[PDB]
Amino acid sequence: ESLVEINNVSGVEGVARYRIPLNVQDAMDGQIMAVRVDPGADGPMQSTLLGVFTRYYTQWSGSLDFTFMFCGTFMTTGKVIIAYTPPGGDQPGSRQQAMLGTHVVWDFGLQSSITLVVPWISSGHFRGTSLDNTIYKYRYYEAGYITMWYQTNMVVPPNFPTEASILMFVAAQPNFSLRILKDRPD
Amino acid sequence: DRVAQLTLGNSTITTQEAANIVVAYGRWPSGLRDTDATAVDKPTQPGVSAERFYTLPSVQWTTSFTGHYWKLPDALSDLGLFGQNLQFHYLYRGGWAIHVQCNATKFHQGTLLVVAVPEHKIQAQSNPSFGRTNPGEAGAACQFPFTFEDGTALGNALIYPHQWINLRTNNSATLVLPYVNAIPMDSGIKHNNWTLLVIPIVPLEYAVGATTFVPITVTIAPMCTEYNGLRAAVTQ
Amino acid sequence: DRVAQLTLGNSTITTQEAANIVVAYGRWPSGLRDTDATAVDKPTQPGVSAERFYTLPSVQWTTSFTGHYWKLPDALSDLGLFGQNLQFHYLYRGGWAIHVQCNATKFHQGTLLVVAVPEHKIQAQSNPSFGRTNPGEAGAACQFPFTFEDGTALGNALIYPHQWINLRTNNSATLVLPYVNAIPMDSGIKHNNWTLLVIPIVPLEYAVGATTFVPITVTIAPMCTEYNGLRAAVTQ
Amino acid sequence: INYYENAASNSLNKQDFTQDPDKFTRPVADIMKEAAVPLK
Amino acid sequence: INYYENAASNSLNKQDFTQDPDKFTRPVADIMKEAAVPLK
Amino acid sequence: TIKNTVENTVESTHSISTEATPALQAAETGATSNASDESMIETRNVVNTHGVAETSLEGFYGRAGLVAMFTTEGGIRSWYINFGKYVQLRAKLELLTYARFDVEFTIVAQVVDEQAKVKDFNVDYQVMYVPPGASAPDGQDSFQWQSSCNPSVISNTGLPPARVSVPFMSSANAYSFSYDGYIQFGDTSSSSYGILPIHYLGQLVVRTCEDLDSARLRVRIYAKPKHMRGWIPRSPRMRPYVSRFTGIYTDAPSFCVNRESITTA
Amino acid sequence: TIKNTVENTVESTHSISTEATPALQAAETGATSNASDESMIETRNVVNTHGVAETSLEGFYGRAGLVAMFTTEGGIRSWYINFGKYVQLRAKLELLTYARFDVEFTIVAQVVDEQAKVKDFNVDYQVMYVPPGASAPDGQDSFQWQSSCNPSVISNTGLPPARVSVPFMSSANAYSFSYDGYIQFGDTSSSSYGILPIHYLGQLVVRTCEDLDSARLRVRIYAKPKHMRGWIPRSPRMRPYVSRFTGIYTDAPSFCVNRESITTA
Ligand SMILES: CCCCCCCCCCCCC/C=C\[C@H](O)[C@H](N)CO
Ligand SMILES: CCCCCCCCCCCCC/C=C\[C@H](O)[C@H](N)CO
Ligand SMILES: [K+]
Ligand SMILES: [K+]
Repeated sequence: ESLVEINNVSGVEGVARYRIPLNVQDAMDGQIMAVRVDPGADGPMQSTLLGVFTRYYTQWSGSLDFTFMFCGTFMTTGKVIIAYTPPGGDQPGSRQQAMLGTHVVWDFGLQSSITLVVPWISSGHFRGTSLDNTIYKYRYYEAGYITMWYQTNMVVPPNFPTEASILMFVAAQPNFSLRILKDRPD
Repeated sequence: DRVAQLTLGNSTITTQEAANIVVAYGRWPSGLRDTDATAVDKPTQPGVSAERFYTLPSVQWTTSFTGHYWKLPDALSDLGLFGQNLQFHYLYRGGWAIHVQCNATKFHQGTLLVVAVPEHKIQAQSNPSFGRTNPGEAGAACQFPFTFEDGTALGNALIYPHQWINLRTNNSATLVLPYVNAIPMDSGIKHNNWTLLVIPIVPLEYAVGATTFVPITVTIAPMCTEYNGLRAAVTQ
Repeated sequence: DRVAQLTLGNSTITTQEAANIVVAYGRWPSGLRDTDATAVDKPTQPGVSAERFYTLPSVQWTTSFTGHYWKLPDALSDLGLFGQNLQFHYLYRGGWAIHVQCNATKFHQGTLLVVAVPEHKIQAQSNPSFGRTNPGEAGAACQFPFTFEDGTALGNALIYPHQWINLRTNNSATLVLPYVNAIPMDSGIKHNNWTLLVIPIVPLEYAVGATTFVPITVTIAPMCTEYNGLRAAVTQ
Repeated sequence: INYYENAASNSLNKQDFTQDPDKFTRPVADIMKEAAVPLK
Repeated sequence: INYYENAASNSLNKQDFTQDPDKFTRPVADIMKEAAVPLK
Repeated sequence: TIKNTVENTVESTHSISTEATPALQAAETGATSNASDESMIETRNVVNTHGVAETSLEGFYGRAGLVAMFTTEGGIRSWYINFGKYVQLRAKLELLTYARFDVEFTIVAQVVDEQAKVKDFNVDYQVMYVPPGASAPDGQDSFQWQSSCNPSVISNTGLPPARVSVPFMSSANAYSFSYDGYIQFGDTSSSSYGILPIHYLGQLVVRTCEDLDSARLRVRIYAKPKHMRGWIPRSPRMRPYVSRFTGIYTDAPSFCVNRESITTA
Repeated sequence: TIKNTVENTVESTHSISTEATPALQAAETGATSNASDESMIETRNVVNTHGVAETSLEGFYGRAGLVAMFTTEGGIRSWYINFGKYVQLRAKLELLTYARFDVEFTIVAQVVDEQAKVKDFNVDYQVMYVPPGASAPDGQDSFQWQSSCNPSVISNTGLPPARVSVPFMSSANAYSFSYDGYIQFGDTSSSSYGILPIHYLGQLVVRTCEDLDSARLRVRIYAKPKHMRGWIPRSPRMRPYVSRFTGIYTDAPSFCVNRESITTA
């Protein structure tokens, strides 16, 4: 496992780019984050161990392991839902649309962490690592999205910190493999 | 034990403050037998496309909260391939897995009864509306919780399958229901076999300044399903 | 023999002027093997709800008739529970049974070629429109039958699976097709595996005063189907 | 004898036979013998 | 067959297997089974 | 069942009967005729030893043909790997729907003046293979030419031609010479139709290792398939090609030459 | 235990229980997750035959890459043997802490004018290897070029490229791509830090055997590791190199590209 650079937005710099925010809500069913699952693609995954070795090769196959850890106080509670959406359109726009695909419900307690497995659902035996559309039309190989929503709410005692952080880990599963070595563009 | 994991089709649920699992009338869901069957055409059994968890929109436990309910299979009649199979066929049969979630700190107190009732009619009024009798996936409010909406004492609801969520002890409730009727199969659009009711019996209170906004969330799976009599799609 | 009866799910077809049945490349439709499979989730196999005859709207054999075509599975993408299963899933695989009907008296003469072609592209024009490439359940007219819409001679189409309807001999044609592709499964909404083409090679003529209005009718069944990768419903 | 590691290195195949063409020439469900009439 | 005297002369190795990764992935003193909870 | 020669012929006598009718047929059924020679005339014995090997897939496909021909501009050029520019090998591969094969590539190079007149001058050249998502060199002296991960071949215009084998490299279980579909979801544009991105495997890039004065390289590439397998024979192409990446064509009213009348041979 | 293919997949049914909880984990312990696919969803049987050979050390490391490129000045030049000048092979070797390997070196040479324009002219060249403590030649005609103890290779710009193997030559039991220490006792100077003198094995020196008129040699060297062994994988390099002999770098506030918001893919 290695950490994902998930909070990659303009005003966010250094170690702060590894944290996902949570906070106490005043309305229902809201969205926490989204990302494309494609491991060789430019974006949050590209700096990870799994990302750097995938950028040494042209083709990939196998299941992925995504794992999340909660870093609030002992007294903080909540539940969240994490979903994988296979290819065919845009990212799902609501919690009803997301929960029709592969998903988990996570309850924060003693065991700090949870795994979602993104299983290999593909037409062919392998996919391309780039998704670059200007020459080879390789957007053909796009692999789907992962998204996170509130199931209930984050709840705290009086005078506590009303904002908390999650950390996100990615790794390959034992059916994973790579073909055709090429020069790392970084 | 207090930990649990439920897995159906492409879906999984976890909890860390459970209180066992109830299996209604000591029976799990099961198939229709050759001695008990009547319709002669070959049934459809969709498998993992129908038999998986769906999550309904959430409800807030307000100051004024009297309670809320859902009808099965009405609530899931327009969701996914459970919905489409139910519209295209004349007859349906099947059981349910149900999981209710509500979390709050060690600085909160309150208690909910979570109860599944067979053949529950709404009858505080001369003529129930279609809105009150089939409220869809949003559900509807209890206006008469003490008489259980039906002219019986609330206190005697524990003859039906139930659990409690007591905020000092647990944060979730789990029920498994088999198919119940006086016939082997029935219309999905004209008759509701079960109702799921959630009623506060001790009101929500907390240490001054604690988080006030507390949702309740319902997640449901069809289980052991079969359909007969295919035609065009039809709805009420 | 010249009589036949085809039965699938809740549907049956009969004919009294057949000419045997073709089974393409000597293969019947079949399931995906464990050695050849790649997607790891458990597939959906709907059975009798998808695998049954559907009838498309009819076409008139006019004086000016050059020919007509259909794309599979495009033509059935919005019909019944075949349609709904194909929209809800990322991947699809399966074969087909096809039956073409056209009847006329002993006072009429004419001949149609009925041919199923794998991976057929439309290319008489620099940039085919979406209407011409995916014409739905109504199908679309042949504008270039002599070059078979693709830059080959019409005369050499008999390398693909085919029959003739010759009005002095028969009134129906029947083809059975297995799944063909370079991969084990594929998207139903982005790629069409087969095209069904109907082309007049001897024009329709008759004794003076005979019935002039003569329809052609196409009836199609999915066969041995499976789906993977469930999500929300998606269309082109 | 093969001098290199991967099979793409090897020389052309020498198994130059033909086979029965009935999968393309007579792909019909019921048999029609030479001496008989086809439609009966 | 090797034509030269010293092993630095020889061609590339052909033993291209993998092995169990637990020395890097799970290097812990007490075992934690898949079906159990980790901390107890 | 498998055969190494064509069919023999047996003796046949006269027949007068109602019971056996091999000449009558029904083309409507979709089957090709089964009348044998011996059924239709009186025949003699012939032991026929003609072989069948020149018409095997290895027989028909197993020989080299031209795929690319270009010159350098400012000491560099690149080529998208695709067999569409030269029609003879293109027209042969489109006789099958799906095929698997290995390829043997041969490279022939020489020096020319600015008037395209050949020059007796020996120079070092480099060819680099750049898969999709790798950075291609910008010019003759860019630092992508280190070639530490990407494969290269280096050679000289005065040695014999360069040659390498390549295995079956698709993500699919076969290449495809027809594809009735679109490149990606939510893009039904007419330029997105009938291309499979899965056959696209990248570029070749060529340079001279050092700067020539006034002269340029001219380069030709030949490809030969090996170990062919093939499925689902197609109708052969019968109109001119127009474009490298599409099957587009123009119509015309005949295929063979005309004659004065149907009764005059 | 050793494997030649990736893991298969088995069938899996639904589960409703308190007794088995594979989705719950504790990242605090330092272990990576052990949830299998079959535990998390209902699966089908798949016999998976994909191999693992392209990602072996021999697979990843076993191909040639550029290490040196220079021209002669007054008929001579020398090179300190060290893989730091060209970053592509440098960035691959720093994925391991310690390695043992043999090396196959390839030398490519040609004649240029004073304007760095190539010349069609064949000449004899000599390469000499000079270990530490041996005297290097001063110029094109010095008497150290007798080469009676030091190894040499002699060749011509019109033959194919020169090539030699070399064995594992360190005084240590492995080479080191990281070294947290100083060169010698009583010298904590900042220029004495993070160099191991044990990887330094000497120079190569190059000449033309005879004096060219106006022209110069240009020379390139490629290196290929063979028989790799490796210990203790490192985090990969993520900032530009600055210097040949040190790991010095400049900081920056991100590694990947930015986006408009965390909720937009
Ligand atoms: C240094 C030597 C260069 C070798 C580069 C090898 C790249 C792999 C080429 C494989 C051949 C692909 C053929 C596949 C399909 C055809 O291009 C079709 N005409 C596509 O429409
Ligand atoms: C005549 C042929 C010349 C051959 C000369 C051979 C000298 C031995 C070279 C062995 C290779 C040494 C590699 C060791 C470490 C690397 O240089 C590292 N980058 C040092 O930081
Ligand atoms: K013979
Ligand atoms: K295996």
